[PDB]
Amino acid sequence: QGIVEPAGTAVEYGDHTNIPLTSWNANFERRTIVRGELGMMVGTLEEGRASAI
Amino acid sequence: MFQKQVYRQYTPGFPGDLIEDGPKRARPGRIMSLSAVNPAATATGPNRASRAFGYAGDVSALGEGQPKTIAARASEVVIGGANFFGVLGHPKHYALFGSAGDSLAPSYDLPDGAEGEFFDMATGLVVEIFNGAAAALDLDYGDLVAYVPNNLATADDALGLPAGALVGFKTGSMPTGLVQIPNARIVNAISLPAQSAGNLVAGVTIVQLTQ
Repeated sequence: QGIVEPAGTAVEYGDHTNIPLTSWNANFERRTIVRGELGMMVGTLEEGRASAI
Repeated sequence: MFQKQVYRQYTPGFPGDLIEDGPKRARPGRIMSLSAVNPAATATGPNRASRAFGYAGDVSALGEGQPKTIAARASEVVIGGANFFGVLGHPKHYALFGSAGDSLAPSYDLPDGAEGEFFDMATGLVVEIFNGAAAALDLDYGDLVAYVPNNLATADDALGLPAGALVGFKTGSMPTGLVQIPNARIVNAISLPAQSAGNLVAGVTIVQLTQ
Protein backbone atom coordinates (compact mmCIF):
# COMPACT_ATOMS: atom_id res chain seq x y z
CA GLN A 1 0.00 0.00 0.00
CA GLY A 2 1.14 3.55 -0.70
CA ILE A 3 0.97 7.04 0.78
CA VAL A 4 0.92 10.51 -0.81
CA GLU A 5 2.08 13.16 1.73
CA PRO A 6 1.82 16.54 -0.04
CA ALA A 7 3.78 19.57 1.15
CA GLY A 8 3.85 23.34 0.73
CA THR A 9 3.57 26.73 2.46
CA ALA A 10 2.76 30.30 1.45
CA VAL A 11 4.45 33.69 1.83
CA GLU A 12 3.41 37.31 1.46
CA TYR A 13 3.00 38.73 -2.03
CA GLY A 14 5.57 40.82 -3.86
CA ASP A 15 6.06 41.99 -7.42
CA HIS A 16 9.76 41.05 -7.67
CA THR A 17 9.63 38.42 -4.92
CA ASN A 18 10.73 34.84 -5.58
CA ILE A 19 8.10 32.16 -6.16
CA PRO A 20 7.50 29.48 -3.48
CA LEU A 21 6.94 25.92 -4.64
CA THR A 22 5.12 22.78 -3.48
CA SER A 23 6.03 19.10 -3.69
CA TRP A 24 5.10 15.63 -2.41
CA ASN A 25 6.69 12.42 -1.14
CA ALA A 26 5.27 8.92 -1.66
CA ASN A 27 5.99 5.89 0.54
CA PHE A 28 5.07 2.20 0.50
CA GLU A 29 4.17 -0.36 3.17
CA ARG A 30 4.52 -4.15 3.14
CA ARG A 31 3.12 -7.18 4.97
CA THR A 32 4.31 -10.79 4.99
CA ILE A 33 2.32 -13.99 4.41
CA VAL A 34 2.73 -16.86 6.89
CA ARG A 35 1.88 -20.50 6.15
CA GLY A 36 1.19 -23.37 8.52
CA GLU A 37 0.71 -27.11 8.26
CA LEU A 38 -0.57 -30.07 10.28
CA GLY A 39 -1.00 -33.77 9.58
CA MET A 40 -2.24 -37.07 10.95
CA MET A 41 -1.49 -40.80 10.82
CA VAL A 42 -3.56 -43.88 11.72
CA GLY A 43 -2.44 -47.47 12.22
CA THR A 44 -4.32 -50.65 11.32
CA LEU A 45 -4.58 -52.20 14.78
CA GLU A 46 -5.25 -48.95 16.65
CA GLU A 47 -8.07 -48.11 14.24
CA GLY A 48 -9.73 -51.47 14.85
CA ARG A 49 -9.28 -51.31 18.62
CA ALA A 50 -10.68 -47.77 18.80
CA SER A 51 -13.83 -48.94 16.99
CA ALA A 52 -14.66 -51.14 20.00
CA ILE A 53 -15.75 -48.05 21.95
CA MET B 1 4.30 72.57 -10.62
CA PHE B 2 7.47 72.95 -8.51
CA GLN B 3 9.67 72.91 -11.65
CA LYS B 4 11.84 76.03 -11.43
CA GLN B 5 14.80 74.84 -13.52
CA VAL B 6 15.11 73.27 -16.97
CA TYR B 7 17.98 70.83 -17.56
CA ARG B 8 19.41 69.32 -20.73
CA GLN B 9 18.49 65.71 -19.94
CA TYR B 10 16.38 63.47 -17.74
CA THR B 11 17.71 61.75 -14.65
CA PRO B 12 18.60 58.08 -15.31
CA GLY B 13 16.45 56.85 -12.43
CA PHE B 14 15.29 57.22 -8.84
CA PRO B 15 16.64 55.52 -5.70
CA GLY B 16 15.06 52.16 -4.96
CA ASP B 17 14.33 51.38 -8.62
CA LEU B 18 15.67 48.73 -10.98
CA ILE B 19 17.74 50.28 -13.77
CA GLU B 20 18.73 47.09 -15.64
CA ASP B 21 17.09 43.74 -16.33
CA GLY B 22 18.78 40.47 -15.44
CA PRO B 23 19.19 37.94 -12.64
CA LYS B 24 17.67 39.17 -9.39
CA ARG B 25 16.51 37.93 -6.00
CA ALA B 26 14.10 39.46 -3.49
CA ARG B 27 12.20 38.52 -0.34
CA PRO B 28 9.36 40.10 1.66
CA GLY B 29 9.58 41.18 5.28
CA ARG B 30 7.93 43.07 8.11
CA ILE B 31 9.60 46.10 9.67
CA MET B 32 10.22 46.14 13.43
CA SER B 33 10.29 49.37 15.40
CA LEU B 34 13.89 50.33 16.14
CA SER B 35 13.02 50.90 19.81
CA ALA B 36 12.41 47.15 20.22
CA VAL B 37 16.14 46.32 20.16
CA ASN B 38 17.42 45.29 23.59
CA PRO B 39 21.04 46.61 23.67
CA ALA B 40 19.66 49.95 22.38
CA ALA B 41 20.55 51.59 19.06
CA THR B 42 23.56 53.91 18.97
CA ALA B 43 22.68 54.96 15.41
CA THR B 44 19.08 55.85 14.57
CA GLY B 45 17.03 56.83 11.56
CA PRO B 46 13.77 56.32 9.66
CA ASN B 47 12.77 53.38 7.49
CA ARG B 48 13.84 55.20 4.34
CA ALA B 49 13.83 53.39 1.01
CA SER B 50 17.12 52.29 -0.58
CA ARG B 51 18.62 51.56 2.85
CA ALA B 52 20.07 48.29 4.09
CA PHE B 53 18.03 46.16 6.49
CA GLY B 54 18.90 43.30 8.81
CA TYR B 55 17.25 40.10 9.95
CA ALA B 56 15.58 40.26 13.36
CA GLY B 57 13.58 37.07 13.85
CA ASP B 58 10.68 34.88 12.79
CA VAL B 59 7.07 35.97 13.25
CA SER B 60 5.33 33.01 11.60
CA ALA B 61 3.90 31.50 14.81
CA LEU B 62 0.45 33.12 14.45
CA GLY B 63 -1.19 31.86 17.62
CA GLU B 64 -1.62 32.32 21.35
CA GLY B 65 -2.57 28.94 22.87
CA GLN B 66 -0.65 25.71 23.27
CA PRO B 67 -1.09 24.70 19.60
CA LYS B 68 -0.15 27.24 16.95
CA THR B 69 -0.80 27.29 13.21
CA ILE B 70 2.22 27.89 10.96
CA ALA B 71 0.14 29.51 8.23
CA ALA B 72 2.93 31.28 6.32
CA ARG B 73 6.70 31.68 6.15
CA ALA B 74 7.45 35.30 7.07
CA SER B 75 10.55 37.20 8.16
CA GLU B 76 10.85 40.24 10.41
CA VAL B 77 13.52 42.88 9.82
CA VAL B 78 15.11 45.90 11.50
CA ILE B 79 16.68 49.03 10.03
CA GLY B 80 20.19 47.92 10.96
CA GLY B 81 21.34 44.35 11.46
CA ALA B 82 24.62 42.49 11.63
CA ASN B 83 23.07 39.86 9.35
CA PHE B 84 22.32 41.44 5.98
CA PHE B 85 18.79 40.85 4.66
CA GLY B 86 18.38 43.22 1.72
CA VAL B 87 17.80 46.74 0.47
CA LEU B 88 14.31 48.24 0.41
CA GLY B 89 13.17 49.11 -3.09
CA HIS B 90 10.37 49.25 -5.65
CA PRO B 91 8.57 52.34 -4.28
CA LYS B 92 5.50 51.71 -6.48
CA HIS B 93 4.41 48.92 -4.11
CA TYR B 94 3.48 51.09 -1.13
CA ALA B 95 0.99 53.85 -0.28
CA LEU B 96 1.71 57.48 0.54
CA PHE B 97 -0.24 57.80 3.83
CA GLY B 98 0.58 61.51 3.68
CA SER B 99 2.34 62.87 6.75
CA ALA B 100 1.63 64.07 10.28
CA GLY B 101 0.79 67.62 9.21
CA ASP B 102 -1.39 67.07 6.14
CA SER B 103 -2.02 64.44 3.50
CA LEU B 104 -0.73 64.66 -0.08
CA ALA B 105 2.70 65.54 1.32
CA PRO B 106 5.83 63.94 -0.17
CA SER B 107 7.02 61.11 2.07
CA TYR B 108 9.65 58.48 1.37
CA ASP B 109 9.61 56.29 4.50
CA LEU B 110 7.59 53.28 5.61
CA PRO B 111 5.76 52.97 8.94
CA ASP B 112 6.54 50.27 11.46
CA GLY B 113 4.75 46.96 10.95
CA ALA B 114 4.42 47.44 7.19
CA GLU B 115 5.51 45.06 4.44
CA GLY B 116 8.31 45.60 1.96
CA GLU B 117 10.52 44.02 -0.67
CA PHE B 118 14.26 43.67 -0.06
CA PHE B 119 16.85 42.90 -2.73
CA ASP B 120 19.77 40.48 -2.39
CA MET B 121 20.72 40.36 -6.08
CA ALA B 122 20.22 42.95 -8.82
CA THR B 123 22.03 43.61 -12.10
CA GLY B 124 21.32 47.33 -11.81
CA LEU B 125 19.88 49.14 -8.79
CA VAL B 126 19.77 52.89 -8.19
CA VAL B 127 20.62 53.73 -4.57
CA GLU B 128 21.85 56.80 -2.73
CA ILE B 129 25.48 56.72 -1.62
CA PHE B 130 27.38 58.38 1.22
CA ASN B 131 30.92 59.48 2.00
CA GLY B 132 32.31 58.00 5.22
CA ALA B 133 35.69 59.75 5.45
CA ALA B 134 34.72 63.46 5.73
CA ALA B 135 36.88 64.28 2.70
CA ALA B 136 36.64 64.54 -1.07
CA LEU B 137 36.41 61.16 -2.79
CA ASP B 138 36.10 59.85 -6.35
CA LEU B 139 34.77 56.32 -6.61
CA ASP B 140 35.17 55.19 -10.26
CA TYR B 141 33.81 52.00 -11.83
CA GLY B 142 35.00 49.24 -9.51
CA ASP B 143 34.51 49.70 -5.76
CA LEU B 144 32.89 48.18 -2.68
CA VAL B 145 29.91 49.22 -0.56
CA ALA B 146 29.10 48.99 3.15
CA TYR B 147 26.26 49.92 5.48
CA VAL B 148 26.11 51.41 8.98
CA PRO B 149 24.90 49.17 11.83
CA ASN B 150 22.88 50.31 14.84
CA ASN B 151 25.62 49.03 17.16
CA LEU B 152 28.20 51.35 15.59
CA ALA B 153 30.05 53.15 18.37
CA THR B 154 29.75 56.93 18.53
CA ALA B 155 33.55 57.14 18.59
CA ASP B 156 33.54 55.63 15.08
CA ASP B 157 30.51 57.76 14.07
CA ALA B 158 31.79 61.32 14.41
CA LEU B 159 29.81 62.15 11.28
CA GLY B 160 26.07 61.93 11.90
CA LEU B 161 25.51 59.07 9.48
CA PRO B 162 22.00 57.52 9.50
CA ALA B 163 21.10 54.06 10.78
CA GLY B 164 21.25 52.14 7.50
CA ALA B 165 22.98 54.37 4.97
CA LEU B 166 25.20 52.93 2.24
CA VAL B 167 28.85 53.98 2.10
CA GLY B 168 31.26 53.55 -0.80
CA PHE B 169 34.98 53.01 -0.28
CA LYS B 170 38.15 51.88 -2.04
CA THR B 171 39.57 48.36 -1.95
CA GLY B 172 41.90 48.96 1.00
CA SER B 173 40.53 52.06 2.74
CA MET B 174 37.36 50.76 4.37
CA PRO B 175 36.10 52.67 7.43
CA THR B 176 36.59 51.02 10.79
CA GLY B 177 33.02 50.41 11.93
CA LEU B 178 31.06 49.48 8.81
CA VAL B 179 29.88 46.09 7.55
CA GLN B 180 30.84 45.12 4.01
CA ILE B 181 28.38 43.63 1.51
CA PRO B 182 30.16 40.79 -0.34
CA ASN B 183 30.37 40.86 -4.15
CA ALA B 184 28.95 44.38 -4.47
CA ARG B 185 30.23 46.89 -7.02
CA ILE B 186 29.44 50.49 -7.93
CA VAL B 187 29.71 49.87 -11.73
CA ASN B 188 29.33 53.62 -12.28
CA ALA B 189 31.32 56.83 -11.87
CA ILE B 190 30.57 59.47 -9.25
CA SER B 191 32.35 62.22 -7.30
CA LEU B 192 31.61 63.58 -3.84
CA PRO B 193 32.70 66.90 -2.29
CA ALA B 194 34.16 67.64 1.13
CA GLN B 195 32.07 66.61 4.12
CA SER B 196 31.60 67.64 7.75
CA ALA B 197 29.45 66.71 10.72
CA GLY B 198 26.02 68.35 10.77
CA ASN B 199 26.47 69.45 7.13
CA LEU B 200 26.34 65.91 5.73
CA VAL B 201 26.05 66.06 1.95
CA ALA B 202 23.63 63.29 1.01
CA GLY B 203 25.81 62.28 -1.92
CA VAL B 204 24.31 61.49 -5.29
CA THR B 205 22.22 58.48 -6.23
CA ILE B 206 24.24 56.02 -8.30
CA VAL B 207 23.83 52.67 -10.02
CA GLN B 208 25.04 49.68 -8.03
CA LEU B 209 25.34 45.93 -8.64
CA THR B 210 24.32 43.95 -5.56
CA GLN B 211 25.63 40.52 -6.60
